[PDB]
Amino acid sequence: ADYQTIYTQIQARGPHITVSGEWGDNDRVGKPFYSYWLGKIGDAQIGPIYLGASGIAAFAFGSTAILIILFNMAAEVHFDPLQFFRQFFWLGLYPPKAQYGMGIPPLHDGGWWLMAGLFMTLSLGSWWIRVYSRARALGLGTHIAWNFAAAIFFVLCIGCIHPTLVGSWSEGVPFGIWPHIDWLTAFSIRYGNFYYCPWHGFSIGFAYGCGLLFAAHGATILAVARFGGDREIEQITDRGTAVERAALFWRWTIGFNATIESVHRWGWFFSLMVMVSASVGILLTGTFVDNWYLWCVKHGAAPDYPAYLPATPDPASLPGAPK
Amino acid sequence: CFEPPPATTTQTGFRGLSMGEVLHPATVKAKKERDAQYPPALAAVKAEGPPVSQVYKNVKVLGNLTEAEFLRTMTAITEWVSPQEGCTYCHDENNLASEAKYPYVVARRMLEMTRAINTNWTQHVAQTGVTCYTCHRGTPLPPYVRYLEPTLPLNNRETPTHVERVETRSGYVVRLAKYTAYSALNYDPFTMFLANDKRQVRVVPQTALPLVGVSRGKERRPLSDAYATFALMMSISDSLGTNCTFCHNAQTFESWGKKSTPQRAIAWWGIRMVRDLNMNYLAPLNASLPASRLGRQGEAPQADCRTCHQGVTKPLFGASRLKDYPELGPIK
Amino acid sequence: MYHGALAQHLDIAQLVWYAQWLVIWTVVLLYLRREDRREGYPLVEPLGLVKLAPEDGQVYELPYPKTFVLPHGGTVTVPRRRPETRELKLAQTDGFEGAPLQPTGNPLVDAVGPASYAERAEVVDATVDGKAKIVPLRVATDFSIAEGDVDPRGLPVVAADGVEAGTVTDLWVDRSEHYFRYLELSVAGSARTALIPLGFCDVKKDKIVVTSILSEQFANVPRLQSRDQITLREEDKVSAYYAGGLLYATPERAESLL
Amino acid sequence: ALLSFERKYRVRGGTLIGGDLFDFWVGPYFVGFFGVSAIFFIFLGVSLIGYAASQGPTWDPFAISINPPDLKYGLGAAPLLEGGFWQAITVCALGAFISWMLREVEISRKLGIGWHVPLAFCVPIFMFCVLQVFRPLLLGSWGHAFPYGILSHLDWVNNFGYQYLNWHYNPGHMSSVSFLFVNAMALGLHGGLILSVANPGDGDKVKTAEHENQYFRDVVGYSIGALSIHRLGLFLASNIFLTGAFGTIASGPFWTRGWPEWWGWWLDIPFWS
Ligand code: BCB
Ligand code: BCB
Ligand code: BCB
Ligand SMILES: C/C=C1/c2cc3[nH]c4c(c3C)C(=O)[C@H](C(=O)OC)c4c3nc(cc4[nH]c(cc(n2)[C@@H]1C)c(C(C)=O)c4C)[C@@H](C)[C@@H]3CCC(=O)OC/C=C(/C)CCC[C@H](C)CCC[C@H](C)CCCC(C)C
Ligand SMILES: C/C=C1/c2cc3[nH]c4c(c3C)C(=O)[C@H](C(=O)OC)c4c3nc(cc4[nH]c(cc(n2)[C@@H]1C)c(C(C)=O)c4C)[C@@H](C)[C@@H]3CCC(=O)OC/C=C(\C)CCC[C@H](C)CCC[C@H](C)CCCC(C)C
Ligand SMILES: CC(C)=CCC/C(C)=C/CC/C(C)=C/CC/C(C)=C/CC/C(C)=C/CC/C(C)=C/CC/C(C)=C/CC1=C(C)C(=O)c2ccccc2C1=O
Ligand code: HEC
Ligand code: HEC
Ligand code: HEC
Ligand code: HEC
Ligand SMILES: CC(C)=CCC/C(C)=C/C=C/C(C)=C/C=C/C(C)=C/C=C\C=C(C)\C=C\C=C(/C)CC/C=C(/C)CCCC(C)C
Ligand SMILES: CCCCCCCCCCCC[N+](C)(C)[O-]
Ligand SMILES: CCCCCCCCCCCC[N+](C)(C)[O-]
Ligand SMILES: CCCCCCCCCCCC[N+](C)(C)[O-]
Ligand SMILES: [Fe+3]
Repeated sequence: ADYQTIYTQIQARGPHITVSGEWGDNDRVGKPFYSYWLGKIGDAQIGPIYLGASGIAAFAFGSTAILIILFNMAAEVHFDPLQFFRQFFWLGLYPPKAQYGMGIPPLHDGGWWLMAGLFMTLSLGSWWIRVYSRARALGLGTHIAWNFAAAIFFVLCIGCIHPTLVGSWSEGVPFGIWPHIDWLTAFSIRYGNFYYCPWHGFSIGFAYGCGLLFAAHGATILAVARFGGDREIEQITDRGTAVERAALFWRWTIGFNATIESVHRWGWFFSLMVMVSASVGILLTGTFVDNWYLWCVKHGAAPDYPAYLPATPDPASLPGAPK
Repeated sequence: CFEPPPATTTQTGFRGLSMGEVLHPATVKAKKERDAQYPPALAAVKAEGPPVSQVYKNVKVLGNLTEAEFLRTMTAITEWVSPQEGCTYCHDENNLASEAKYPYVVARRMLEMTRAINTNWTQHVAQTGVTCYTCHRGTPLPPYVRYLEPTLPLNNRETPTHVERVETRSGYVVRLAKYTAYSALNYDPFTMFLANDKRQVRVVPQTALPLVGVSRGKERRPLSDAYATFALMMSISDSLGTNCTFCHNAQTFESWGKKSTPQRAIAWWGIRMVRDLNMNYLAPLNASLPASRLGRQGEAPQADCRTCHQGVTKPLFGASRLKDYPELGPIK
Repeated sequence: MYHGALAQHLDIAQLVWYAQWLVIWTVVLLYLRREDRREGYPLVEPLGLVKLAPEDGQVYELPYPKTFVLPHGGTVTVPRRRPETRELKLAQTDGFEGAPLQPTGNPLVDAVGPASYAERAEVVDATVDGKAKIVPLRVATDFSIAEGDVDPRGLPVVAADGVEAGTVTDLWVDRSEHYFRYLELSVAGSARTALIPLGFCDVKKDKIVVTSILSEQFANVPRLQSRDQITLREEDKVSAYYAGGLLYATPERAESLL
Repeated sequence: ALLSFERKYRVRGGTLIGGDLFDFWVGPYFVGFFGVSAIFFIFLGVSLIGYAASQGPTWDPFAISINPPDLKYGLGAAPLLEGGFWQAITVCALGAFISWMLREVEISRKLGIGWHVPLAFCVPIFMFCVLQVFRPLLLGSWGHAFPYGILSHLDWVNNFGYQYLNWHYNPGHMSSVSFLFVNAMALGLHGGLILSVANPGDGDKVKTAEHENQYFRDVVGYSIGALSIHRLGLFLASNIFLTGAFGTIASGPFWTRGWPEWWGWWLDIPFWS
């Protein structure tokens, strides 16, 4: 076995490299330190950190959002610090419970929720241009930023675009561990079972394929570490036996293959498609489909099954039944 | 942390749909033993003499009965409701017609109520029926009742910790969670759905596309309604010791026909019956009860699914006394 | 009336369903699968002789060429004409088109099968600022072995047949990633140095186990042009040598494990 | 037929069984003995699919469903129409998957590369066994396994989940979902990074490993490095099932209540009850 794929046997230390960016080279802060155990499964060097305007903008807005959430959570346990730790996962900040439509809700019923939402959104925008601008300062493509943009767009969809399109803030995702989880069933129940939403299926298909691809890709590169396949940039510009063998492994297995560069396009596209497909689904939900199961029945897609115990007429539609 | 195998499983849907009951034998055995304490029926007595309407002085509900029949009823009522307290819980030792003690008048309406259950709600209690024991389980205060706010513990025979006490506000989220099978759902399904008939529990549309006129802005029910009925269903599932699959094929929660089981229909009638009982029998009893029985808003204790079922899909595993006590219903 | 309804049993979501599938297959078929063809294409046959004009499918499956402008001068354009010049000493086991080839000589030296190397550039991979990236510690003197790990310099190398085959004289490090990639070792009894990729190295505290090749086979490990740097092709030549051993070092390794 | 660089690798040997007898290609496909068993099991499998489907109501691909037996048949053979087909097809699937994996080790040996990929492919084969074999063994009927239908298998995932009131609270599930999400993220980040270095665009020049690590250090203060991101990727992906398996196996055999209630171990500690 090649033990180098499991962990680094002999770590190396050496002077810290700094690649100069078109700007902000002075805004890198902290002194690098090295971790020996980290260095067995990774790169040992932790830090420094770039610290631009946007990074701080993000921390500013995010902490505002986190504080708005935490104080509302604490208010839910009338500020008892011990019950706060005990009940933390059950505590949340909820959108309006009553129907105000698009009206700005009272603070005690989703106003605070709305404001945490604004400040998180601003934090995501700030972090986004950090992710983008860092790439141009170092003279790199904006690939990551576009993938990240899709992720942010999906959050906006479940957070406020979908509430806007149906016209009720009551449909936002709550903040909280279990509470954000509870929303998923409430939403799915309201809209007729998300298993019958094709864009759910697409999202899952790509999400699972990200599992398939990264397991497959990660395993492939490790299988060709002896020939240097981890040095992927120079294997793009000067094909070595590593990617030759990697390509022939797959070609002989599934009948076709990629290049060392294009597999990364595959992976980038699949991860992007998780969020693009999820977004289309939410945009269509509520606005143009009310019950995803009935929509599948309408179009002849739903499976059907014989009764096991006897079919049961809705009692509410028998004559003279109470309401 | 965990429960040791094996698990008893049942089937409630077509093969392949993973619908049925998943029960822990230990737990079922414990609940079976607890429910087996149901006292056996008293021996039958033969009807002799006049109706008790002409012998005793203050009998308005049970006047049809003869003396031996009637007294059999009274010792059964004592066995089911106040075994440890005895006849004197409802009566003055030296005036059995005195209504001076509040349990007397409540017991009178409880008689009318449980007779009503066994006559008007056969769509839910069927041939099994209910007796006083079904709810009371041998104490004057039934172990499982509800106020207009959630209380802990669910069994009022256990003593509350400081946080569990309703006046401790830091423990609200936990009081509420334990009513909804430990979920963080932020709704009290009892006051929303079981205390009265003001709210509809159905939330999911019966058309594929959104109907113009009910689908935008303030025309829309808020999403909270969906959370709320999820909560009610969690709470129902817990109260019967079962899961959604007992009643639903999750493929379409909103559909009946092949997508529902007969138990879902019975559960539907149970909602209606619990609403009748609360609105028309149990809630008005705040006039007749002492303040120590009322909740923090002057409400009497009311019933939910648990009051009868106590974690079993049939109360007391289907035990019945119906034919043994005709006086309790159904009445022609 | 219904939000999303269109004329005669159409609705918006039904159209988007069709649109989405179209978008997917467009990206997969017209874009990704062509990107997959930037290497190894056009394919080769039992001599495709049509030298006057190209066959239509070979033009359609290719993307428009792209050019990488390399960081230390140069450009590379893919796809391109890149045929294998070297004489491969292999022979056809049969006439069938996809029958395997047998090695005619000694497959480790002749560099066939798992011992094949790509025809990469005969240039030394460089750091971001121009220096030779993969250098041994005698040159990279500001690089150390980390506190806690075996220092292999001095330890013996034991080959697959339990025979001491040489002594580790040095470690070659990746100055761009801070990562040791080869050990240098003296080959006992032949007064030469040889590089081993660490991936073929079982690093113990008293020895370095190497199961890929036999002790005698350390003689013919490819030699470098220079003492203190290595080219990308040489790295391929060296790495491939040991990989060849996994299948060829003994007769029994090629035949069925059971 | 052959990639420009392919012919030098296309040598004999590296098989596990059969030596020369099955050591050859057909088009691009390596065969081997496990190629032959794969095709056998595939043929048998999709034959049994097609027979079973014709005895059913419809031919609409979305609505076909080959289902396991009723629970009453426990772990025995069931009539072919009422679960037998499902039993036969499951065996053919396992034959095909294991063949496919072993085919991959043979291809790996011939190229003289690591067996990491067939290794990685074991974990989805394992997870399939958790759902169709081990968990039905522990519960005692094949009828607890999932049906073979595009949409019908979702109805099984659905009801299975709701048998425990809110499956989201399953701690094995929480772990599994978290790996699914972060794995998808990391692949975006990894693929994004690689292309951003090789494709800055505008005629600007290709960058370098140093640029790779510099980018992540700058934005999040740490960069795990080239080789390690691949090791982490395989680790993250694999733990989707490796941890989720526990949450699946627990549900039923080791837990019959709802999954939210399981968190009583925390909520109901007396010290803060
Ligand atoms: C415990 C939970 C499970 C689950 C939960 C689940 C959900 C919630 C959803 C799916 C979905 C999907 N699942 Mg399912 N599933 C599937 C296959 C499928 C596909 C129909 C679809 C998308 C798959 C995908 O893109 O993956 C990534 C793999 C890729 C991208 C490579 C291409 C795969 C190719 C599309 C597979 C197609 C398979 C064929 C239709 C079946 C084989 C046909 C035969 C005759 C050769 C197989 C083959 C298995 C096996 C053998 O175990 C399986 C088990 C499970 N699924 C478990 C039961 N799955 C989605 C769907 O849309 O279904 C309607 C969906 O929403
Ligand atoms: C009972 C209810 C269910 C449900 C309800 C549900 C809903 C309501 C929605 C989904 C959605 C999705 N579901 Mg589904 N689901 C899925 C899988 C998925 C996902 C692939 C997909 C997209 C969500 C995502 O990846 O977000 C992970 C990524 C996120 C959330 C982006 C985060 C990026 C962000 C920039 C991160 C930044 C955070 C900050 C750093 C922190 C700051 C916060 C502080 C300040 C407070 C599987 C595999 C299954 C199975 C096996 O059963 C399943 C079943 C269910 N889902 C049941 C049917 N699901 C979504 C979808 O696709 O709908 C069409 C969706 O909207
Ligand atoms: C209402 C019910 C729900 C539910 C019920 C549920 C159950 C019951 C189980 C899961 C499981 C899982 N759920 Mg979950 N779920 C998930 C995500 C997930 C997955 C991460 C995880 C594993 C799925 C699996 O086992 O694949 C299985 C995939 C397999 C077996 C792949 C087989 C591949 C095979 C080897 C090869 C197949 C090849 C093809 C046939 C060949 C054909 C190809 C062509 C090209 C030739 C998300 C992200 C969400 C969201 C967003 O809400 C969600 C909500 C729900 N889940 C709802 C709450 N979920 C599983 C789990 O791990 O639980 C802890 C699980 O058992
Ligand atoms: C399919 C597509 C996937 C995807 C894709 C992508 N996702 C990306 C990118 C792409 C392309 C980025 O480039 C960006 C990034 O930067 O990566 C390094 C990023 C992000 N995705 C995060 C979280 C996330 N992605 C999720 C999901 C999906 N994403 C889906 C699955 C989920 C789920 C599943 O819920 C979560 C929770 C954050 C780490 C980050 C934003 C931080 C922020 O918006 O500021 C918010 C401001 C704060 C103050 C919060 C501080 C705490 C957080 C943890 C941040 C701490 C970092 C800090 C620098 C630590 C320093 C310590 C140091 C000294 C040692
Ligand atoms: C965390 C681990 C991840 C992971 C990892 C890896 N995944 C790998 C590898 C690794 C490493 C490979 O090396 C291998 C491969 O070669 O890559 C191209 C592979 C593969 N992953 C496939 C499918 C896949 N991966 C999934 C998931 C994950 N993978 C998770 C995420 C999922 C889902 C559902 O998520 C699917 C559907 C095939 C494409 C391929 C097998 C081909 C095969 O096996 O050929 C042999 C079999 C056939 C060609 C068909 C056989 C038909 C049978 C006999 C009859 C049908 C019965 C069937 C049960 C009916 C079901 C009906 C259905 C509607 C319910
Ligand atoms: C007819 C007959 C008797 C034949 C005999 C021979 C025989 C056994 C034939 C088998 C026939 C069969 C069953 C064929 C089916 C083939 C199969 C299973 C195809 C499935 C293909 C699918 C859907 C894959 C999903 C994954 C996916 C999206 C891949 C796209 C990108 C690719 C090709 C990734 C593979 C790949 C990865 C993962 C790298 O990391 C890598 C690194 C460097 C260079 C190349 C690569 C590379 O190609
Ligand atoms: C409350 C739960 C009661 C217990 C315990 C006992 N009795 Fe009772 N009794 C109760 C009510 C509400 C009534 C009125 C019945 C009606 O139909 O309106 C009665 C009535 C009697 C009578 C009739 C006397 C009269 O009103 O003239 C008798 C003789 C009587 N009860 C006796 C009795 C005995 C012996 C009991 C212990 C075995 C006993 N009762 C318990 C309410 C309750
Ligand atoms: C559930 C559907 C019940 C059935 C059947 C019967 N009772 Fe009941 N009872 C029930 C509740 C929820 C309450 C309120 C809690 C309380 O303690 O008041 C009661 C109350 C009584 C009382 C008053 C006891 C007291 O407050 O100390 C009595 C005397 C009583 N109930 C008697 C009684 C009898 C005799 C019944 C059968 C004829 C009977 N109850 C049925 C719930 C339910
Ligand atoms: C039987 C004892 C049930 C169990 C267990 C669960 N549900 Fe239920 N549900 C039941 C009934 C009788 C009804 C109709 C109530 C009425 O008054 O009309 C419902 C309703 C729902 C709905 C709403 C469907 C609609 O038409 O809007 C949902 C979404 C629902 N139920 C979900 C659900 C879940 C998730 C359960 C397990 C937690 C569950 N139910 C259990 C009866 C019974
Ligand atoms: C006492 C007045 C009850 C209350 C309150 C509720 N239920 Fe009930 N239920 C009761 C009886 C006596 C029976 C008869 C058992 C029999 O053999 O039929 C039932 C039955 C059910 C069932 C049928 C279960 C089965 O296995 O067939 C269900 C599903 C049920 N009950 C549900 C239910 C719900 C949801 C309730 C609160 C709304 C509820 N019941 C209250 C007595 C009483
Ligand atoms: C016109 C104006 C007024 C209205 C528009 C405002 C606007 C754009 C609102 C947008 C709102 C949006 C996008 C809301 C989306 C909310 C979502 C998706 C919430 C989802 C999950 C929230 C979770 C998990 C939060 C949990 C909170 C906590 C754990 C406490 C906070 C503390 C932390 C340390 C956070 C850690 C989170 C995690 C990494 C562990
Ligand atoms: C995961 C859910 C996938 C459901 C697939 C249903 C697609 C319905 C669209 C079918 C095409 C329209 N038409 C005309 C054929 O009915
Ligand atoms: C449900 C998600 C859909 C994902 C689509 C990914 C399918 C990849 C198809 C590979 C096609 C191979 N080939 C050679 C035929 O082009
Ligand atoms: C229409 C749905 C199709 C789902 C995606 C199927 C993936 C196709 C892979 C089969 C191609 C095999 N081949 C020819 C490339 O060897
Ligand atoms: Fe990579």
